[PDB]
Amino acid sequence: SHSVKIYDTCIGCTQCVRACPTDVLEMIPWDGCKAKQIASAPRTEDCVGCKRCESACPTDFLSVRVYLWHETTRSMGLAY
Amino acid sequence: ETWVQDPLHVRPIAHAIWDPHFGQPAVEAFTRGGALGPVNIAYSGVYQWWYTIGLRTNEDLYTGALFLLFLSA
Amino acid sequence: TFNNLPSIFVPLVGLVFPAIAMASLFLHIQKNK
Amino acid sequence: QAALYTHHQYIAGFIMTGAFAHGAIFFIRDYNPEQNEDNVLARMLDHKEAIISHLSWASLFLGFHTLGLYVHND
Amino acid sequence: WVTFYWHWKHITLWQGNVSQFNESSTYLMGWLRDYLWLNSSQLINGYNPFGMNSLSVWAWMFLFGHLVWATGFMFLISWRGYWQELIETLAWAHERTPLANLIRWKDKPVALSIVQARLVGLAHFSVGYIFTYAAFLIASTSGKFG
Amino acid sequence: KYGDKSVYFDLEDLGNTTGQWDVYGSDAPSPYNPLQSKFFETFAAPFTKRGLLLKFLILGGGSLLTYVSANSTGDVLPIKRGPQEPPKLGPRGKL
Amino acid sequence: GFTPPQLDPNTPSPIFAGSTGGLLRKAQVEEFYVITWNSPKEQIFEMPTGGAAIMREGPNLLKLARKEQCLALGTRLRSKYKITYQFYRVFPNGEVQYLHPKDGVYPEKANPGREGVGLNMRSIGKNVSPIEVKFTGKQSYDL
Amino acid sequence: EVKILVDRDPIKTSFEEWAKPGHFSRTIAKGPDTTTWIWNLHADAHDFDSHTSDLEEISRKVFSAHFGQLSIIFLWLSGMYFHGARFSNYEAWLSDPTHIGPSAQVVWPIVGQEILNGDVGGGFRGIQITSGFFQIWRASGITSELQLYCTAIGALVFAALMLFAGWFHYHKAAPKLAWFQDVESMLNHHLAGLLGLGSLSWAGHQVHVSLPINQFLNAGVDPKEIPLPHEFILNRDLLAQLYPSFAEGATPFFTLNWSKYSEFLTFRGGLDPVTGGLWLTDIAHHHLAIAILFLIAGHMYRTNWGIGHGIKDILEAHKGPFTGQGHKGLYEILTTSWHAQLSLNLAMLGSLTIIVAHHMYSMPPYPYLATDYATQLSLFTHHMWIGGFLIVGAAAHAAIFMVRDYDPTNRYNDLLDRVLRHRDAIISHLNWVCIFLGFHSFGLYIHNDTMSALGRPQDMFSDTAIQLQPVFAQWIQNTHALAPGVTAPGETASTSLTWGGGELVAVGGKVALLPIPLGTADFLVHHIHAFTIHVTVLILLKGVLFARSSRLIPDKANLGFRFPCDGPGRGGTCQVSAWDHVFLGLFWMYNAISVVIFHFSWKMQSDVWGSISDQGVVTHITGGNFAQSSITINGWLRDFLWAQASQVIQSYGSSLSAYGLFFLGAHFVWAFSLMFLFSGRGYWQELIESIVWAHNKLKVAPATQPRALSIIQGRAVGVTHYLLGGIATTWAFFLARIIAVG
Ligand code: CLA
Ligand code: CLA
Ligand code: CLA
Ligand code: CLA
Ligand code: CLA
Ligand code: CLA
Ligand SMILES: CC1=C(/C=C/C(C)=C/C=C/C(C)=C/C=C/C=C(C)/C=C/C=C(C)/C=C/C2=C(C)CCCC2(C)C)C(C)(C)CCC1
Ligand SMILES: CC1=C(C/C=C(\C)CCC[C@H](C)CCC[C@H](C)CCCC(C)C)C(=O)c2ccccc2C1=O
Ligand code: SF4
Ligand code: SF4
Ligand code: SF4
Repeated sequence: SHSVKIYDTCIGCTQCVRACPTDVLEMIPWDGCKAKQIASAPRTEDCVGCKRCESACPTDFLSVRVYLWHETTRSMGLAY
Repeated sequence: ETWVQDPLHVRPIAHAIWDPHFGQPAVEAFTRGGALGPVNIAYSGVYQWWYTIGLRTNEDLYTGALFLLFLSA
Repeated sequence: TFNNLPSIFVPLVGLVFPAIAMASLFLHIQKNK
Repeated sequence: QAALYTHHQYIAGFIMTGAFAHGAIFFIRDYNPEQNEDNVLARMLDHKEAIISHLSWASLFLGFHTLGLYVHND
Repeated sequence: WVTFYWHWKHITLWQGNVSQFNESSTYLMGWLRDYLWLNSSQLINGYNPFGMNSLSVWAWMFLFGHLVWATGFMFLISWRGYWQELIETLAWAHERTPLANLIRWKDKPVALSIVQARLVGLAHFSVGYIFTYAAFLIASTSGKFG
Repeated sequence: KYGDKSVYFDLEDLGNTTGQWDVYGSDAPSPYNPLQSKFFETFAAPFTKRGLLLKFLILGGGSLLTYVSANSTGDVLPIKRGPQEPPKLGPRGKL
Repeated sequence: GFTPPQLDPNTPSPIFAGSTGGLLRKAQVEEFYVITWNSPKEQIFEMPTGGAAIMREGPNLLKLARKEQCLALGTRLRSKYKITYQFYRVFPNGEVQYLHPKDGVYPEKANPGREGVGLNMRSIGKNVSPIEVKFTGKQSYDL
Repeated sequence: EVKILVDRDPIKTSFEEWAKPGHFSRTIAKGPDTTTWIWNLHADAHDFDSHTSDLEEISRKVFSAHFGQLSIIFLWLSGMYFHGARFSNYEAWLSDPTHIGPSAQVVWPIVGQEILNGDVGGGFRGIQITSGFFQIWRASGITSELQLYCTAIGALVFAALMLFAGWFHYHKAAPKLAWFQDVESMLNHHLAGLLGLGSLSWAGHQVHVSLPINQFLNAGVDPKEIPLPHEFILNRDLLAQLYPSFAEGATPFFTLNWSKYSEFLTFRGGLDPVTGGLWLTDIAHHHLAIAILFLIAGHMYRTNWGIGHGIKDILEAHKGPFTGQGHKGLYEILTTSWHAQLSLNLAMLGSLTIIVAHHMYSMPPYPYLATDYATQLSLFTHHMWIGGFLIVGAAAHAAIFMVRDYDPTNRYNDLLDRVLRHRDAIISHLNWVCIFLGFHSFGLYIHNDTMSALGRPQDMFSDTAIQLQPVFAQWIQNTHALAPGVTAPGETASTSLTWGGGELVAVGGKVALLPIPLGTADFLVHHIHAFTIHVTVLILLKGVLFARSSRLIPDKANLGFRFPCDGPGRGGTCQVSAWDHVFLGLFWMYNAISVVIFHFSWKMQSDVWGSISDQGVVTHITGGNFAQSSITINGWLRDFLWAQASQVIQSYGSSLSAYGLFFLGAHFVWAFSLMFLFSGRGYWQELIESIVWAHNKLKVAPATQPRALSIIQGRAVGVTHYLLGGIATTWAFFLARIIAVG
């Protein structure tokens, strides 16, 4: 559904995923920062698009980035 | 054809109206321009512009409409 | 008959052409291949 | 004579809004900044803040003053 | 503004009293009184409790345009979330209402997307703007023809 | 098991879990008389092909609508009665 | 191949007098996201479907409506009650997909054993304009 | 049990915190990195539940804030009584109140605004007020301007006293939480001690001061000739000359021989036909009975002694069969939360304001109120608006309870849980009945409009075409007109004359509330009112119930009560917050109360108000055009809006010219509000950043970074400008319309 992307400006503060209410994100090891971790987005099918991840990305503009795309029943957040 | 003769004192007519919800007061009020039925007054000026470019009969407008139908096809 | 043609075409158009159109378009919406 | 004027002016306003909207759609979809680098179009996007600020000035000036005058007369 | 200016200047010229515009157009209550309130006299009386006239259609269109111009404020002021929750309640009720549980939608109902509902509000808003002013202009210039 | 003490996730019986229940769908047999049922069956089997039913419905309804509106006189709808009144001369002569 | 799924058994559910925010027909034709947790005591918690429920001492089980419901519940559990939780996805065919840690560890601790996807090795301004990917399925951000 | 638990010198009186703005909050007490900070300084100013976590400091803050509000109201009443004393024609209005316009405000001649000082009457140039203070003062037996100045000075004194009281009860000796939580004593005192003794003391004024003075004022006596009020207290012969029952004193009272008190404590219901207001003789007996009732009602709750109902023991006693534990827990969620109490008191106070509006036109309690059509209209409209606003705030504060103070773990309730568990059923049936009412109340107007436009007036829903008569309201009307008799003897007449069997109270040339006939138009508009109320309750109740969780957002409480959204996901989730629900309910309250006051103005001007000549032929202000034109929307546009807005727009160069000015201005402010409700923050932030480039180009970059308004702030600005503009439009329109034709 939605296309979440994490760019290489991430500092690995784990706010993107601790804010994400649908388990879309997960921190993985990395070698590009002092924290040695970066966020990944495997479960984009569970992405609703609420952008709580990028409302918590403390960078110049953003490192995590949500692109609104094909909306399915779970990205639209329907219990019916 | 009536507008061509006395244009200053004959009202244009866009098209007739067949609205079956109408009451008889509304059938009586919308009868303008010397028509035997309800009508709508052409506030589009097509009468003036057709009369200024020739087109002084209903048959002229019929030929024009048929030719424009041919052009649409 | 020319005075009777609106009485045939207006009920035809403004009721049947919605029937035909909205029905066929609802079927085109609710379709699967 | 009133219906035609009103018609064509609302049509012109819509057509103008659409002209600008399609220019925006161009600047997003079809504008290649590398193929027109530093050209009239690229030098245009540079001082977008200047354009926006001076149009803001003109509208702000006009609205302030002319509303003030209409209100003074009211 | 353009067409109000046009219609008032011209209806005053045609009526003969250019002084009406030249004195009343310089203060907005002239436009609200001497243009909108005055030229809407023969329109809103298109259908009174005692009879109607040819301007009944223009009064009905006037009010129709007022109606959609107000309905656009719904899609503009109200945004998506109140309606999604309302539709969730509605879907619960339809799926737990007997003799309508037999009927189940094929497209899962949702409130209108934000950009969509914006567009819809503007469509109603502009349709009402246009139909209202068309009714008013046509009826005022046709109720008298100067 | 769905009937255990506060267990509602019988993974085998997913119907009881998800709520798939005919809440009032009685499986009781036909309470109608057999003869009138056969009568209605034989007299409504023409309306068994939904496509033919739809074509018949649309075409016959449009035909009946055109027939009613064309054969009806002005006594049942004033729009066909016509003006039956002289036309008023509009403002400024007629213009 | 280091953390196996848990395959939730027929555990008891919380004590709850029933609400209207529960499982609609989405569960009857699509997934419905069971959650499982393990309580130290019989305490009371807010349900994500509205209303108050009484969790049971020991393992519990709740089939609420969707992923965000169980994850909001589990976050409230882990923060307010300090309790391990894990939730699933139960398609109507019968399969039970394990989803919340997918590694035995919550998705904040960068624990190795997870492959990075949705990962553009560039700053966010260095994406190409749409004209460079016009008439192509890749929109702007998949190169 | 109950006590005076109160701690001394908790907070220091110092300007040190005045100098540091935003001290109350943590994020605000560090500096304005942005401009939004200042909007957050005012937004959170009185959000004491967010400043602290303990209820003691919050209770002290709101207690002293109530003292500040009472200081403000005492200062406001000081202003009103003073302006009546010095800048008014009240001393002249008593002579000829049916023809002199009550005025209490004069403007300063500077810029031509001295036209506002008009010919109100009484040899006085001012503004025709529509507050009804003059009517009160005639009901209070003032008969002077000295008494008004003394009242203003005493009110200023009480304002300073309340200011000192707030300072004392926050900074010097602030009560702790055990004092506020003793709601038993609070109710025992506010019932018996505020409302009981207050009504008793007003009954004393009504018996000793208002009644004897109005017995002369109504009997053609000039105010200069009337004896002063204290002369009735000092000399009982003058008081007894009109009410001889005072010669016996309290011996009729204490011996229970009250039958010899009916000269001044009456039950002759109806309006005094000499002035149009209710009998003050009945109002004295009223406030007396209310004193007895509230005095026996304020000895209901146990405070310290073995007697009295513990409110816990009342609530826990009520436990429904399938309603669960019932009302257990409510004493702990009402006494440990100010927002719940605020919501309850707001809802009831607002509906009470509306009931005040409704009972103040149909039973005019003050002399020369019903004939001051401006005062009557303005008071009804005012109190209706206040009631709608208070109800909408009750919704907001119920939501704030549900987000913040609601705790099913500690402060549990059963009934609230049961309401949350079938909230979808509540909102579904409300969302249905709103649509049903919308259709069968407004689509009826549309049907009438179309049938009248198609030339089919025999097909409308009118009093002539299709009968939709209020049979139930007509039955209540006819049985309240024939109520004096078997059901309510000893009343001598109906309790009101707004019923068909009543009569006309001719006061001067005016009519003053003859019966109100209920027809199909009243049916239609009353169902429109039910419709608008039901939609407002839909929006507001939905916000309250789904304040915490929905199928869309199950963690909405963690996002807060006052938040814009949770992103464009889920198709968009704007305005899921209860704040946004009440922001919409504000608009719907506006539509509701606007059509309500339109119904009032038109039904009154057409079927009630007017002028009755000495021959008896009453001619109404419009001419009875309500039941025929209020069946279609074009009548409201033509005969109400277009026609009755011929005195606000034609009032240019008149004394009523500020009304047309604010007509256009409130129009403007409403439309200006549409810039906020329709737009979004992102456009304005981008524009602000462009003009900030224009500023940084000139070394005029402000450090308080210019930020566009927050989303919720844009919505707040939109709804407040929208309401202010629509409401001031209506205020100007009503006041000019009703002062001009009067
Ligand atoms: C209940 C209210 C009502 C209704 C239903 C109608 C119905 C009608 N009136 Mg109206 N009328 C009314 C009240 C009403 N009137 C009132 C109160 C007055 C004032 C007295 C009038 C005055 C009036 C006049 C003066 C005229 C009519 C006319 C008509 C007819 C139009 C013909 C048609 O089929 O349109 C078809 C519909 C349209 C053209 C609407 C176009 C816009 C649509 C919504 C968008 C379509 C979407 C998409 C592109 C297409 C997809 C398919 C779609 C079917 C879904 C129709 C029978 C006309 C007539 O008789 O000519 C035949 C005419 O001239 N009426
Ligand atoms: C009556 C309604 C109204 C008014 C007054 C405005 C006013 C404005 N809009 Mg528009 N707008 C409106 C409706 C309105 N809008 C609607 C309905 C929409 C659709 C969403 C928009 C969409 C919109 C956009 C998208 C843009 C504007 C812009 C502007 C600004 C243009 C500059 C200008 O002329 O300002 C001159 C100033 C005024 C007109 C303000 C009048 C008020 C007076 C001068 C203030 C002083 C009075 C008093 C002393 C203050 C104290 C009051 C009280 C606290 C005591 C201006 C603030 C543009 C902008 O910002 O350009 C700079 C812009 O980009 N608006
Ligand atoms: C005049 C003497 C005085 C002084 C120096 C202080 C000093 C203090 N008070 Mg105290 N207080 C006083 C009188 C005083 N108070 C009175 C008379 C009351 C009763 C209302 C209170 C009630 C009170 C409470 C309840 C609280 C304080 C608090 C405070 C502290 C912070 C106040 C602050 O920065 O906001 C300064 C605010 C202002 C200067 C303006 C406030 C608004 C005033 C009261 C009324 C406005 C009327 C105005 C006409 C209405 C607007 C309409 C207008 C548009 C026409 C500070 C130690 C706070 C504290 O210590 O908590 C940490 C706190 O919570 N005070
Ligand atoms: C924005 C707030 C506001 C404002 C500005 C006004 C302004 C006005 N009101 Mg309104 N009013 C309001 C809110 C407001 N009211 C609310 C919320 C209520 C509901 C209690 C009322 C009830 C009310 C009544 C009943 C009357 C007014 C009157 C008046 C006018 C004279 C003012 C006055 O004090 O006379 C002196 C005040 C009185 C004579 C009122 C008597 C006291 C009332 C009946 C009860 C006592 C209050 C009680 C202790 C607290 C509530 C208890 C709780 C159980 C509900 C003036 C137009 C009076 C009027 O229009 O006179 C022409 C009038 O008769 N108002
Ligand atoms: C008994 C009455 C009462 C009380 C005690 C409160 C108290 C409170 N309310 Mg509630 N409220 C009330 C009535 C009341 N309100 C009513 C009647 C409404 C309906 C609109 C609301 C709607 C409401 C909402 C929707 C919210 C609150 C909030 C709050 C809290 C903080 C408000 C704040 O800091 O703003 C301090 C004061 C201001 C910011 C000034 C407001 C400016 C107004 C709108 C000015 C314009 C009005 C004016 C009359 C017009 C003249 C214009 C002129 C100046 C030019 C506070 C606990 C908020 C809260 O709890 O947040 C968590 C919140 O979100 N209230
Ligand atoms: C005039 C403008 C207008 C209209 C018509 C509506 C209409 C409605 N609003 Mg909206 N709303 C508006 C302005 C308007 N709103 C604005 C400006 C706001 C800003 C705050 C809102 C905010 C708002 C909220 C927040 C809520 C509503 C709700 C409602 C519904 C209640 C009435 C209903 O369904 O009964 C029936 C419908 C009507 C009365 C509308 C008029 C329709 C007429 C009678 C008949 C229509 C013709 C008929 C179907 C033939 C079709 C012909 C075919 C050719 C199409 C309805 C959808 C509530 C809701 O959805 O729950 C009920 C709700 O919660 N509205
Ligand atoms: C005086 C005169 C003259 C002259 C004149 C002139 C010279 C004029 C000019 C004018 C002008 C000068 C005008 C203009 C106009 C313009 C416009 C109208 C514009 C528009 C724009 C747009 C719409 C845009 C779009 C876009 C964008 C947005 C971007 C991208 C690109 C594009 C372009 C697409 C003469 C002698 C001849 C004659 C007489 C008169
Ligand atoms: C206009 C607008 C804005 C921008 C509004 C701005 C920020 C208000 C303009 C600035 C105010 C007037 C402060 C400037 C006055 C200061 C007190 C400085 C004083 C300077 C002199 C006047 C003394 C939004 O942020 C917005 C957000 C969401 C939905 C709609 C809208 C919206 O319609
Ligand atoms: S919030 Fe942004 S910076 Fe922080 S861990 Fe997530 S992607 Fe990295
Ligand atoms: S948009 Fe929402 S669901 Fe998607 S990754 Fe961001 S926080 Fe998670
Ligand atoms: S449009 Fe505004 S309110 Fe709606 S989701 Fe986007 S940011 Fe939130």
